Amino acid sequence: RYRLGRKIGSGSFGDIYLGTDIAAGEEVAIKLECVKTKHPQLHIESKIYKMMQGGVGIPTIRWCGAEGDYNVMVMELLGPSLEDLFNFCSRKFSLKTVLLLADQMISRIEYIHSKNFIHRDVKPDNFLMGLGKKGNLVYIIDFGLAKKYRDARTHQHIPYRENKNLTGTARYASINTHLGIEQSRRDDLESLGYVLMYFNLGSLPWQGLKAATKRQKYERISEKKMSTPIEVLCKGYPSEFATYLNFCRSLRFDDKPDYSYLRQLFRNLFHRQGFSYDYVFDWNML
Ligand SMILES: COc1ccc(OC)c(-c2cc(C(=O)Nc3cc(-c4[nH]c(SC)nc4-c4ccc(F)cc4)ccn3)n(C)c2)c1
Repeated sequence: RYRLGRKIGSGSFGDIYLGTDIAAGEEVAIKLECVKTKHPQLHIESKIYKMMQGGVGIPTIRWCGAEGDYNVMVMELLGPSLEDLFNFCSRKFSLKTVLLLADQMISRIEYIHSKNFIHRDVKPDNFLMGLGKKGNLVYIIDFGLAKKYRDARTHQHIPYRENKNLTGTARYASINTHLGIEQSRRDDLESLGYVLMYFNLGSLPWQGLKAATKRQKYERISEKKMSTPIEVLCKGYPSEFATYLNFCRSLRFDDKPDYSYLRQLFRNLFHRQGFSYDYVFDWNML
C-alpha cells in the first residue's frame, strides 16, 4: 500500500524515508525498524503517537507493522524543521519569531504532559512546520525517548531516581539530566529555555568543546553549563529569558509547572515592542 522513496535521515531508533501512499495518491514519511532488532520500539512509539492524536501540532500516523524484514510506521508529510529554517535564516531569529515560537512550544509541551508523558528530547530538529495552509503551525515529532511520568488514572508521579543515563541531546539537556536525575516535566521546559536562547544567540557557550571520548564531551558540556550563570548566558537579551530559565531551575522533581505564567512572561514582552501583529515568521520574509 506504500512505495518506499529516498532516505532522508534517521530518528531516535529507526530510519526515515519519503514514500508514496498509492491508495491515497499522497506523499508520506515512513519510519522503518529492523524486525530482527535487539530492542524493538517502533510499536511502542506508535502507541504514544496514538495517545496524542488530535492535539494541536501532533502528527497523524499509521502503524502498519511488519512488511518483509521491517516494522513500518507511516506519518503525514510535514515541512522543514526549526533547525533547517534557522540555518535558512543564517542562524539568527528576530525577537518576534522567537516569541511566537515560544508561545507555540510551551503549549505543545504542556499538551504532551497533560497526556501523562515527558518528551525528553526537546531540540530544534524535533519541531517541524506544517505544509500549505498549516505552514504557520509548529508540530513536535519523535516520541522514541518519551516516558510516562504519572499514572493515567491516579496521576501518581513516578518515583525519584538517580544515576540515569543521558537520553537525548547533550546540548539542550537540563542540568539535572546531566547529573543523572530522572527526568520530569521541569526538564522538558528547561531544554526549551536553552533552545530559545540558542535561537537568540546562534550558538550556546557549551557548543564546540573538544574531547576524546563521548563521555568526556558530555562531562565538559555539563561542567560548562553548570559554571555559566543564567544571567551571563542571557546577557544582552530581555530579562524574560533569564526569568524563564530560573523558574525552570527552581521547580522540584514532581512540581507541575505554571505554564501560563511562562507564556504570560513572553506575551507581555511581546506586547511591549510595537510589532505589527501579522503572524509572519522570519523565513517567510525573505
Ligand atoms: C514542501 O515543504 C518543504 C520545504 C522544505 C523542505 O526541506 C528543507 C521540506 C522537506 C521535508 C522533509 C521531511 O523529511 N518531512 C517529514 C519528516 C518527518 C520525520 N523527521 C524525522 S527526524 C529527521 N522523523 C520523521 C518521521 C517520524 C515518524 C514517521 F512515522 C515518519 C517520519 C516526518 C514527516 N515529514 N523533506 C525530506 C524535505 C519540505
